[PDB]
Amino acid sequence: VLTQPPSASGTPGQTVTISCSGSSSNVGSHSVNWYQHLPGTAPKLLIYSNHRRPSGVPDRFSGSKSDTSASLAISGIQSEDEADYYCATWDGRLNVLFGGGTKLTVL
Amino acid sequence: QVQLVESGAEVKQPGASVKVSCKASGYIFTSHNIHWVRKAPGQGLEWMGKINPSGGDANYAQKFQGRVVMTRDTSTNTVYVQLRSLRFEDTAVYYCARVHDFWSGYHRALDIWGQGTMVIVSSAS
Amino acid sequence: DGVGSSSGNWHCDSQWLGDRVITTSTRTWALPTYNNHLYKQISNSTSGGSSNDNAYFGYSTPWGYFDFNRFHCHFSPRDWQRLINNNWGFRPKRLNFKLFNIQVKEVTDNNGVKTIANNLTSTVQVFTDSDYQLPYVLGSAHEGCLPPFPADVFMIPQYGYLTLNDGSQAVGRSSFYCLEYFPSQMLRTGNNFQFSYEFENVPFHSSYAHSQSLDRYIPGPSYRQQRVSTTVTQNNNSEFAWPGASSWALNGRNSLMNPGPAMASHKEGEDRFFPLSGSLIFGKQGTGRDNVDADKVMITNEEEIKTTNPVATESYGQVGWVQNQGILPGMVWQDRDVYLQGPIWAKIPHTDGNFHPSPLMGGFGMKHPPPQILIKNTPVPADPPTAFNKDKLNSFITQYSTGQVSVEIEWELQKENSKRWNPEIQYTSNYYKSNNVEFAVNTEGVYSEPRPIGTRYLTRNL
Amino acid sequence: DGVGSSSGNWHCDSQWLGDRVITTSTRTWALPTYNNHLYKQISNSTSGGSSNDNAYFGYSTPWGYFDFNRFHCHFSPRDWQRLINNNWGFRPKRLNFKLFNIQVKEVTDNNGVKTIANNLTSTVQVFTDSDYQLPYVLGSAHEGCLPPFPADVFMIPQYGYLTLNDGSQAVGRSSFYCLEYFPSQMLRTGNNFQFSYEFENVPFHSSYAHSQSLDRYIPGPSYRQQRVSTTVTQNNNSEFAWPGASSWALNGRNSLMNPGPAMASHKEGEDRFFPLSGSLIFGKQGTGRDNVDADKVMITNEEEIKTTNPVATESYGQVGWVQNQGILPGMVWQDRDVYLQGPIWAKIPHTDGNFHPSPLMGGFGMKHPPPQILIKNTPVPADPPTAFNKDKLNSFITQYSTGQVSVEIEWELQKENSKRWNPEIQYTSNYYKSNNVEFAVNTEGVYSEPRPIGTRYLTRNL
Amino acid sequence: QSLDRLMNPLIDQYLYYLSKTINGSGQNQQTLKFSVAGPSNMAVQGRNYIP
Repeated sequence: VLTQPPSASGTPGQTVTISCSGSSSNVGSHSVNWYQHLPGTAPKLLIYSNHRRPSGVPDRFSGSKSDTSASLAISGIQSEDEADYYCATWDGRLNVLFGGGTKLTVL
Repeated sequence: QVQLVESGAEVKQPGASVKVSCKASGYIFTSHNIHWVRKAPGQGLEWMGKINPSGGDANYAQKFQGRVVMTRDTSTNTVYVQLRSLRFEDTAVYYCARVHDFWSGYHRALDIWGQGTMVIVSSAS
Repeated sequence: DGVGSSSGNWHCDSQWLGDRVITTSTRTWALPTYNNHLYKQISNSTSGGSSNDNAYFGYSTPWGYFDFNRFHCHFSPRDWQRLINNNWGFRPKRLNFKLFNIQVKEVTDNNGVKTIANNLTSTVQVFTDSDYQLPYVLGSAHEGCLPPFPADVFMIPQYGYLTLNDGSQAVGRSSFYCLEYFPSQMLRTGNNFQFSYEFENVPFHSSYAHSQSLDRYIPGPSYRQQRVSTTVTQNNNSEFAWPGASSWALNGRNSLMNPGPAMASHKEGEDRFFPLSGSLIFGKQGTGRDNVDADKVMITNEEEIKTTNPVATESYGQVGWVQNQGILPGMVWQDRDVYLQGPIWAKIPHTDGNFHPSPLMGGFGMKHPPPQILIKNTPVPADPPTAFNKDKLNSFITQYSTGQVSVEIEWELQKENSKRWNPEIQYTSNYYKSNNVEFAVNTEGVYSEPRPIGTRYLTRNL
Repeated sequence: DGVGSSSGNWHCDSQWLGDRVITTSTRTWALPTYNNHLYKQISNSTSGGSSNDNAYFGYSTPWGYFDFNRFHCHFSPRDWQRLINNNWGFRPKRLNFKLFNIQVKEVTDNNGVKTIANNLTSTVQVFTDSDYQLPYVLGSAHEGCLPPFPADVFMIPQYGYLTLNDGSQAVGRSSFYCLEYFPSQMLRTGNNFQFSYEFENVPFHSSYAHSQSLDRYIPGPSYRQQRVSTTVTQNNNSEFAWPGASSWALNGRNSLMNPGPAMASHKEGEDRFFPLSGSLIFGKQGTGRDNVDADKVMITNEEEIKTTNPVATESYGQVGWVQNQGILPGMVWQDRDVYLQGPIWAKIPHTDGNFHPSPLMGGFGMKHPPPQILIKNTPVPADPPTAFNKDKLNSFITQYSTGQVSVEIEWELQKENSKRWNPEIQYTSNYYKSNNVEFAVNTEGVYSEPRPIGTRYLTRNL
Repeated sequence: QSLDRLMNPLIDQYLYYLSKTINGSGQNQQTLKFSVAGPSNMAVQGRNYIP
């Protein structure tokens, strides 16, 4: 299971680089994906693969993955954007491994 | 449009088992796997394992290898997870998501999630 | 013959008879059931424009195929060491392929526990395209090879292929090859499968380094690359990885020139400069899929070909400078070295013309290379309703099937006649003590090759 | 032979030899248990339709049956191109059919689960009617063909048959066949079943469109058809769908004229009109069953015969107009055109007399067309109670059985001899780009056919 | 088919191609990063033949 920061700061008009880290077998051989989750509602798939964003997702969200550590950095933030984020990955048997809750604070 | 529908909530006292239902509406439903992610309060997402739609055989998770049981049905086009031994610890909002490959063999991600499900487990009537 | 009596025996051996060799190899393979038994169209449109040069269209069939195309599937690192030191040149002659002990399984899950169970009767389909009618995908150096270490049970890659497109949309001159359309033998738990093939005459691979420099007839052709210094500070502080590409363009679509015409990696004495796309770059065991550090990877270098072939980061000559030179009369040049991890044959395309077909990554260019061998599980449907339905059956039993594979390839050798008085250069391991013997499993059972191994050691006079 | 040794091998190929062709095809199949192992009786009432037109009587039996009667089963859309462009006509000669690799699965149903396990000893019955004793259903153009795309896995259709009726009640002449009274072969998991056939000599099918109109003798027979326009503003705003259609009548029950003797679709140059019941209207892929609207159905047209056969929306002439015309001496006509999705044969009913027996929907009419092949699972009875009861056992083990099926037909051709100077019309793909390849699988994985294909392209002098 | 696309779309190569020469925007950011040429990116795969 992956280890990522649990609490991440934010301020309007600022990017936030969200780190995720994992072992070579769990994340090195597998592309991480990022899911944005808002409490009381179903999760959204922001980034699928290292650098790709699905048609639904906005231009500002991006992704930067490197060997073990795989990050995420989002642009032009709002408190309307502020919610909980996750680091998802696939092992050899393709079990899905979620890193942990990282939720922002916009102020 | 591709959609996944959990049923309504139940309230079941510890030791009770509760199955959950996921209706896959708008797609083939046998070509894509269905993953069950759980969120217990103040805890990260947690993966209860996947079922292989057409296959009928499931791959569970290390923690849930014992208690969780997964069953499906093509006719009603729905899939079921059955959590046999409910506990106070097992209080969560249950999700069914599907793997979606975005029309490429190489990529795998959970594109469609259901609206939601919440299980309130507590002995108190 | 029957269910209980084995369908074959395990041969992994190498037998050195005179000027020729027989190298056999046998591994275990598990083949899952891909794409739920469903051929499907693949293309990346992630944007309405998508990517200029990364857009593609094709299909992705369920059949798996066998890639033995790499040298280290046939050679034990010793037999390689024995091969490079004592020989000038070699080449394949015949290949024998035997596929036996099929074992089919049935994954049934009941009451929360999934239990595998032999399905005796279910069958496995296999065939060899011997007319080269299917797209030939073994030439692109894909992973999925037979494993280097006999004790490694491996998994079989999926076969899918690409076709013509404009943007992410196909065009009528595309074609859709059904693989079900060929005749293919079916196998149950008792059967085996075997076939043989004769390699078309190819010039020897020349394994040697000219000992006599060309200028002491003009050196061969050169297509310049950018130069990267492994020590980072030497490199310019800019994102020049893609902008400074050496890229041939076709139909508006760019392709980086990898590896390009065979050229010496670097000038005499400067070993820290590699050409950007110039070299094959192999990853060490456990190297990550993306953005792995410079030292997670091994970098092949062609120092031996420098005497005849021009250096890859310096211009060819002066007439102003001349960056890219074609073929003049009276050139000589050397090939690109073949490595233990690197491919063996890569199929020549079929055109009206070609020049010096020896493929740019190395190996033996062959109009008719060893066929592909395609395989899938006979789909076994789950209980169909009693009420007749017009639509095809969309629900199948989960299944996969495993077993053994052997291959035996006869290589013909060319002995060293040299009159050299002083000793040759041989490739030998170092005596210096270390935590783990090179080319053998560490304490977790991980067989890891510490270095590439080139084939150019002995020398000749130019 | 035995459990572990595969009985027969997957054959799917086309072999183009001189003047004759061989198209082999294979498919995979699952056979449920129909009608719970019971011959049953069915009327309109059990179905519920109260009309007299739709009244019927008859039985519906466990036995399944194979249907390859459709062109798209044997020919792959490549061939059916290469087959039509290059040839002035054809006909079948020999059909060979095999069936191998039987497997029997016994579904088990628990409180919440049903696990599939092999019942090795269980058997499957099969036979073919070579004396044409049973009723023959293949002549109604039913659903349940082998699928066109080989990787599909098709469910076998049930076998039932209509007999004579008055209302929903029979008459004493109405007869009831019990298939078990026919000798059949019993196949456990190791046995196979194969036979051969010989097509009785028929006229070649005529694939060509007369370049030269008849009036440049007399045209052939005609039976008018109400003209319906794909421009739905032009059509009269009235419910003429049933009342308008011409209908041949028998025994007091009006049956729609479908399609009727071959006639041209529409006057030259008007492509938007079509006979209301005159032309076959194939369903596009993805089309539902009921009340569909226009674009979900492909509509054939007979235009190539507009030279000889009179327009089906026009009167044959005047004498006052003539709406129907029988055969005069010295007439000439051409039959309806076989399509890639259309039928291949039908059975000339057994009579004392008939005229020009070649069927209407197209294909080769025969008085000994290829036999049907019926199949069922020999029922395994569930455990009886320890003390006798005269009753028949009403409880069985729930099974289905799966396997392979393969069929090899030999088509014969007639070359194109024409001295015409300028080039022909040829059928071809449309190079222009599209989101999908016609006649190939999309991203979803479902195989679709965009368009029908006629067999009339080359031209002959009249 | 076409000469650049002879590759197999489902399976990564075992060859690595340099993908980054710098870490990010800044000073003294020179770095080397290698990656697998794979169906995700098909423009850079090492290919046998050239037009």
